Formats: sequence, C-alpha cells, structure tokens
Amino acid sequence: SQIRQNYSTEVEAAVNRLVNLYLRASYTYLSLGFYFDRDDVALEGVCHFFRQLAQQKMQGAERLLKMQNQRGGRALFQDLQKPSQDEWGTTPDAMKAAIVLEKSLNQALLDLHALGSAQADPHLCDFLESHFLDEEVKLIKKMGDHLTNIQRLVGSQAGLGEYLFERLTLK
Amino acid sequence: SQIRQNYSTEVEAAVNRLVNLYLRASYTYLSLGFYFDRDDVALEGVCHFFRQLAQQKMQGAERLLKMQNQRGGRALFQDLQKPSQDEWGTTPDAMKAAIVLEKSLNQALLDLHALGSAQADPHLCDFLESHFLDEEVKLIKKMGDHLTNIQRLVGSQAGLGEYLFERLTLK
Amino acid sequence: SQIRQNYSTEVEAAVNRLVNLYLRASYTYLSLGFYFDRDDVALEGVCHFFRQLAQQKMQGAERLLKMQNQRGGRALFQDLQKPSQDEWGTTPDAMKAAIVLEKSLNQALLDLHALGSAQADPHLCDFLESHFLDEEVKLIKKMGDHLTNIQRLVGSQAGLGEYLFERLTLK
Amino acid sequence: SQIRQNYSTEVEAAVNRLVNLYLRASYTYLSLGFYFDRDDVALEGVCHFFRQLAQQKMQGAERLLKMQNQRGGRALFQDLQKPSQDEWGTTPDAMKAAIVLEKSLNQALLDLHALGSAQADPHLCDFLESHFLDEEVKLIKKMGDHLTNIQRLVGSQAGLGEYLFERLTLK
Repeated sequence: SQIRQNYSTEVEAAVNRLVNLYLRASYTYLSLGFYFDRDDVALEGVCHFFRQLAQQKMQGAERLLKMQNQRGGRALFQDLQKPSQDEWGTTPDAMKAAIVLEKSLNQALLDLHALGSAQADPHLCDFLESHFLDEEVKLIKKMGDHLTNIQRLVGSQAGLGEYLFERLTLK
Repeated sequence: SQIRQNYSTEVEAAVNRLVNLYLRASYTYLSLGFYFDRDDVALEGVCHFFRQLAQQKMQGAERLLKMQNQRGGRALFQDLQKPSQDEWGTTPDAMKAAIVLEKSLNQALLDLHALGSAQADPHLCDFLESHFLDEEVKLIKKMGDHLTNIQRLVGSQAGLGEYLFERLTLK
Repeated sequence: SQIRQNYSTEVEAAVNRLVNLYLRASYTYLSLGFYFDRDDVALEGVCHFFRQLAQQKMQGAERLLKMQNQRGGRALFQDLQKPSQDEWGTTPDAMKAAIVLEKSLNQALLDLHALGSAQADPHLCDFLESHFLDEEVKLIKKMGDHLTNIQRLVGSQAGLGEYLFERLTLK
Repeated sequence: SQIRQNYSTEVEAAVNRLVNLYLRASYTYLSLGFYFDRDDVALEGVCHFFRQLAQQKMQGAERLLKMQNQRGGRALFQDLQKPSQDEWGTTPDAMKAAIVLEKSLNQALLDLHALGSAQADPHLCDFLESHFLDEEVKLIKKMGDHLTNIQRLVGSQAGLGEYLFERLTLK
C-alpha cells in the first residue's frame, strides 16, 4: 500500500472482525424491530427504538470500513450469522437481550483499544474513543434506564405496564 | 465600614448562618437529583425537579451574600455538612425529605425576620419578604401537592404509580 | 449494576474524591467573588471573574457526577471544607491563590488519568481529556497571563495598577 | 377629609419634613453637579452623576407628595436652605459629602418607618419599603464602592487618578 503507516496486521484483522460484529448487531435489531411490528405484538414505539438501533449499528460498520481504507488496510467480509432468536418475548426480554448485545460490542471495542495501545497505534485509539466508546456508554445507560422502568411497570400489571412504557417513554 | 447603617452584628451573623443553610440545601438537592439519575432508579422528571431546586437554593445563597455586602456586613463561610442520606428511597420518601428541608429553611427565614423586627431593621424585613418568604410558601404548597398525588398513586400499585407521576406531572 | 462494565472500584472512589475537590473549588471562588464585591474592596471585574469560575467548577462537578452514573458507579458526597481564607488580600494575592487551586485540580485530573490508564479504562481517559485537561491548561494560561499583567501594574503604583487592570482587562 | 383613614397627624407632619429633606438633597446635588461643570474643575462624568442624583431626589419628593394626597394629608412646604458648601473640593471630598447626605436621608426614612410602625400604619411602612429603603441601600453601596475606588486612585497620584476615575468608571 502506498499509504499504510503504523497499521499492524493484527489491528487490520481485528477491525474486520468488529465490522462483522456491528453488522450482526444491526441484523439482530432489524429482527427485534420487525417482531414488535407483528399484529400480535403491536408495540410501535418498541419497533421504532430497535429499527433506529439497526441503522446506528450499520452506521458504525460503515465508519469502521471507511477508517480501514483510510489506514490502507483491506476490508474482508465474512458470513453473517442470523440473530440468536426468531421471537423476542416481552419488552423486558428484548431490552435485556439488547443490553447483552451492546455489552458484547463494548467489550470488543475495549479489546480493540487494548490491542491498538499494545501496538502503539494512537490513531486507532483516538478513533475508537471519539466515535464508539462514548456512544456505547451512553446507549447502555439509556437501555439500563429503560429496563429499570419496564421492570418497575411489569411488576405492577404486565400488559398495562408494557403499553404505558411504549406510549409514555418511547417515541 | 463606610456604608454600614442600622445593621446589627446579630443580623450579620444570622445572615451568614442562613447562607450556610441555603448552601447545604443546595447540596442536598444535588444529591437527590443524582440519585434519581442512577440507572437503577431512573426517574428523569424527578432528577430534573431536584436539580432545578439545587440551582434555586444556590441562587438564594448568592442573593443573601449580595445583600450582606450591600449592608456593609461581612460574609463568613463555614464547612458544609454532607447531605443526611446517601440513598433517598422512593419518590415519596424523597418528597417528604424535601418538605422537611424546606420547612427548616422557612423557619430559619421566620426566625431571621423576627430578629430583624426586634432590631428595628425594616430593610432586612422587606428583603426577606420580597425574595424569600413567598417563594418558600409557594414551593412548600407545590411539594405538598406532589406528595398528595404520589401518595394517592403509590397506594394503588407502587411501581406503576411512581412512573405515571414522573411522566405526567414532572417536566 | 445492570450497566457497569470495565469500571473499577478505585476509579469510582477517585471520581467521588474529584467531585469533592471541584465543589470545594467552587466554594472557594464564591468566597473570592464576594470579597471583591465588598464596599472596601470594590473591584467588580474581579468579582465577576471569580463568580464565573465558581459556576464553571460547579459545572465540572456536575459533569463528573453525570459520568459516574453513566458508568454505573455510585456518587458519594463528603463534607465540604470551607475556603482556606476569609479575606483574600489584593488582586495579585487572589490570582496567586486561584493558580495554586487550579494547579491542584489539574494534578488531581492527571492522577485520575494515570489511574484509569493503569486500570485500562479508555472511556475515563477520553472523558478527562475531552472535558477537563484542556480546559485546565487554557485557564491556567489565562491566569498566568493575568498575574504577569497585575504584577507589572502593581510594581509601578499599586492602587492605580489594580484599578486599571480591573477596568481594562476584566469584563 | 372624605378619604383619610388610619393616617395620623404625626405621620402627616413627618412626611412633610421628609419632602423638605429630599428637596434640599436635590438642591445639594444640583450644586455639586454644576461645580464639576466649572471650566477649572471640568469632570463631566462627575457632573453627570450628581445631576442624575438631583433628578432622583426630586422624584422621591414628588412620590412622597403623591402619597400624602393619596392618604388625605396636606402638603406643606417650608423654605429650602441652600447647600452646605459653595465649592465642593476634589472628587473624594464630593463623594464623602454625598454619602453623608444619603445616610441622613436613610436615617430620616428609618425614623419615619419606626413612627409608622408605632402608629400601626402598614401602608406607610410598605410604601417606604417598596420605593425608598432599598433604593437608599443600593445607592449608598454604589457610593461606597466609588469612594473606595477614588481613594485607591488618588493615593497613587491625585490628578491622574481623578481623571481615570471619571473616564473609566463614570458615564
């Protein structure tokens, strides 16, 4: 490559794995979104929440691919495993699942940052910090808030609590 | 002092004590606000309510200090005791606590007004009346209203009532 | 905590100590501001300078508390020690004091950053860099500039130099 | 009088004396203003300061007369003694004189308020509080600030300090 500089093969590979992880998260959220659009589920604010997250993860993938090219590395795609469930249960089940998913993305980010720090790759480390690590922290906090509110509502009376949460918290 | 006139040492001292009381109330509300921002509490309208009150009490302190200087007295600061609790319970627990706190500030105002009246200090008495006594009455009435509504809601079903109050009453 | 991830107990504790330090700095600046509002001191541009800094430090505290909650840690407040002086001397005395105070806040930031780097906490490290470390550097430079100008003016003729600095440099 | 109610002859008389005091203060400020307009004094910001105060005191007189009529009392005017000096010295001399004058007006206000309180005349007491007592406190604080600044400047080098104060503090 005419441009590649201070960009290790280990980081290149790790960035390709992370792209796969973001794409797979996007796919997961797409499934979650359309489950909540089912006529027998019918929670539009929940559908919209997860569809917006599908878009966000696809944007993260695209930003990682842009950077891979900026650095002179080469994007390599792998098969995308389908989401872990076909049906996602109640709102709290789905929010727990999303938190698990985001924590796994955050751990992959942290691992990538440790690797870049080990390879002395300050551009990679700043990239991740600027665009990814704070967005994860903020989203996980928002999801944790939502879980606490859903849990508090479905303790009381489950159907009514799910409706109220979708109507009064979700867009 | 070149400006001091009809301003007793007793009032000067009492005004410094009241500044400490307002600052300590501010600190209390700051704690209350951030407890309701915890991911395992997660009541944003409650957080916002108490953060606005923290700002209001700090403003009261600053107004008392401005007056102390206008009169030729001298501000003296003391240590600020931390708030009485680390965790604030449910919304009704927190609102009861705030009412207790505001009643104690109102009693300090009333005591200061009695002292100024005993010292024949009509400026002090008008100052307190204009900026402090009516604001307290109004805030305590608002808090009492909120407690009545929260209590009526958490009698029914506690988690659901707390959510509805934060969503439909609080900003 | 349902959200906590890669957030050590050491950092949590250190962040709570830093909140105390920012609050105490705020309190210090509040005292400084109101001393310069005394009728026998009467330097309005100096009062305004320190009152704006009191607000800024309170904002720093609030941002640290927001982050502590975003990460799943728990805010704990301690008593706030009163400021180190009741009377702050001349403008140069007060500016020296503020520089000492800001250097101590900057060292606490640097210490916290070293701890986060030791605990491999890149979010904490980016947080501090983005919001705190550059603001400190910039403010200390501004204070150093002010001290140099005040010192150059009060070498000449002290009362006149203090007035000119407040009128022609301070807002 | 068809309207007079709870308005003692003592208060009526005291209000007429206070009108005389305000008019005489106005006259004093008029003299002060025109002394600073002399070609051999020539401090325009000082002239403007005292001319604005002459207008303010005349406004206070007119407000006291409006109230005397609102209450059913009867205005009675007495001769106005000329100001205590023909020439007013330096800026600090003149500011000291104004502070002495305002303290004497404030004491007359306080005396009138004590009398109204003794006669159980709450309208009079609120009138004085609303329109007069806080305006005095604020003006005396402003004058005290000015004296401190002038004194600090004329300690250094008297002619230069007087000029700088008129240019950089006064409108």
